[PDB]
Amino acid sequence: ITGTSTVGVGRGVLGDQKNINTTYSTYYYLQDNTRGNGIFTYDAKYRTTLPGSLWADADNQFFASYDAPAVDAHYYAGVTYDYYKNVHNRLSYDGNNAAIRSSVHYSQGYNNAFWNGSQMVYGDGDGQTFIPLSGGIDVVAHELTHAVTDYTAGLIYQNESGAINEAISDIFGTLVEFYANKNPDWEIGEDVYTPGISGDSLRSMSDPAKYGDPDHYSKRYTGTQDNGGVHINSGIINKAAYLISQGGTHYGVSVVGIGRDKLGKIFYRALTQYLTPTSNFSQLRAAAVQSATDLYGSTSQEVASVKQAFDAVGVK
Ligand SMILES: CCCNC(=O)[C@H](CC(C)C)NP(=O)(O)CNC(=O)OCc1ccccc1
Ligand SMILES: [Ca+2]
Ligand SMILES: [Ca+2]
Ligand SMILES: [Ca+2]
Ligand SMILES: [Ca+2]
Ligand SMILES: [Zn+2]
Repeated sequence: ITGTSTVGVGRGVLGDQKNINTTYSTYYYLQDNTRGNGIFTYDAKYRTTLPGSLWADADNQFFASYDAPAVDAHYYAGVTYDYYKNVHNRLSYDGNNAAIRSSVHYSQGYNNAFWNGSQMVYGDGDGQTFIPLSGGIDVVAHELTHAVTDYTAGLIYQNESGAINEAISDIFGTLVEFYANKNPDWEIGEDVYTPGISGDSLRSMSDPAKYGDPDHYSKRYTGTQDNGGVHINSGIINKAAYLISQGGTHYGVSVVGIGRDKLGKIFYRALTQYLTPTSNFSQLRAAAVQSATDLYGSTSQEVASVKQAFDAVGVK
């Protein structure tokens, strides 16, 4: 909507205070004009009609329990925008500053979040498996990254291409979490998953097997559940990415770590210049090797490490 840019204050899902960019016109709306063509956050009001209504607030203070998922969806979308712009010179998910839209309070007891082809959508969780999912910066960045993938490589959401799609979202979700630098880790969704259980997470990139996800191609799932295991087989690629960044010896294969920034550069280039909708794991390896070659040279440690990592997870 048309109005003047304002700065509200509120509390997120985890109880932390933050400032948020709003727009004033009679009400204060969750509309951040400071980034691209705007970040807009909507109330789905426990229903499934999308987007719902642009979030309106009378006083620009967002401290009510009902406000918390909106505060975080809005704020973490901003952080994710900043990551892509500042680190990769990418303007929003389409590269042309597309408006970024999110809806919170989607459905009832909804233990998931998704990109619906046009916007991000966050459940509140049932209070047992999840609390409101926008409370996780890695989750928000995971969702926005699906939009980036859809506008670039276009990885089909099933089987190997779908597992790559998932891993790309986990990788950049994690890199955004490190970018913000608040309790960063290589786990996925730990801030909003299972409030009654400390120390766990939805997935682990450092050790996918801790939750039964494969960490080697020989352990890949080939059934039909979960679109051919897109949230399962992502572990194989997540592990490779973790090794590229952090190093380690995995099934006897040693990988020299090159750090998060170079991991991000290599995978961003692969995603935007080499991957296609039908890319499989072997083709991702080739794309990553070529990307590292472009960036660092054929004889570089970076190229050698990419090869080591894919060797370690059994992807040739
Ligand atoms: C919890 C179940 C698995 N979900 C996830 O791993 C993450 C959320 C995590 C990061 C907390 N959600 P996601 O992967 O975006 C869910 N994906 C999903 O719903 O895709 C299916 C789909 C939805 C709309 C349009 C096309 C296709
Ligand atoms: Ca208020
Ligand atoms: Ca964390
Ligand atoms: Ca995390
Ligand atoms: Ca937990
Ligand atoms: Zn996903």
